[PDB]
Amino acid sequence: FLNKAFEVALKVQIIAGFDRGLVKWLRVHGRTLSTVQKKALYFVNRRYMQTHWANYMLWINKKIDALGRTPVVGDYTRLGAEIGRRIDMAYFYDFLKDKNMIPKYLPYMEEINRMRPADVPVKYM
Amino acid sequence: FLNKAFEVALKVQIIAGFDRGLVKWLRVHGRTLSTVQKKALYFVNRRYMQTHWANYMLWINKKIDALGRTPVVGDYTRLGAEIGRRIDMAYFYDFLKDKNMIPKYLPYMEEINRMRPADVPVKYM
Repeated sequence: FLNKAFEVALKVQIIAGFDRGLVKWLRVHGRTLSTVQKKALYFVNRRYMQTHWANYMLWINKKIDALGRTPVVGDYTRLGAEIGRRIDMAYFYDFLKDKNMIPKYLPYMEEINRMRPADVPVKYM
Repeated sequence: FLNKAFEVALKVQIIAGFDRGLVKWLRVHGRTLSTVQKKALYFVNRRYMQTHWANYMLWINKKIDALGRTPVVGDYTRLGAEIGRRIDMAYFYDFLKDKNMIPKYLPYMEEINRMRPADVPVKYM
């Protein structure tokens, strides 16, 4: 169960960070990509944080524990931003383009894309 | 644009071969996976063929011409069988498995999974 202002800061940072990378990769790989192909690669960012939240959570915690002081939302932004910067997604984007298995844009991918990133639903462990 | 007699024979064989690679992958990467994941993955087989069918069409227009005579459907069944074995989907299944990006099971995907092989929609180019 986790406190909203922490959870949200984690989110806003991580997916924003995954999207800068896609914005950098697309400047040079996107010449041939339809809009719904470019928007399928933004869904992949959002879903990536979903399938990896619990793994990121063990690491957030042991660090938040290591602060000695109470956590303020400020250090949830910093850890969140440090995952956004530290993950290699172009690898993923390359395998999907290279095997032309960039997913087919289904209605529910746009359900996840129309949402404001602080709201993308995750689960736990 | 290909008499459906032949196109049906390529599909049944392509997808069949792709599935014998997946049941044999599942036979060592299973208990660990929910049912919907084993079925997102069957969609991946179908979809891969819909997204690489132009590359099958170039290779089959070529080795059909080389026949020296009119094809009948059995020439199809053999080249469809073949396109179905000289792939190793295992690496594709494993990057979705390690990078925990097996696709989320969505509506459209079980409509394609419901369809007899012989009817999986491929558009001609």
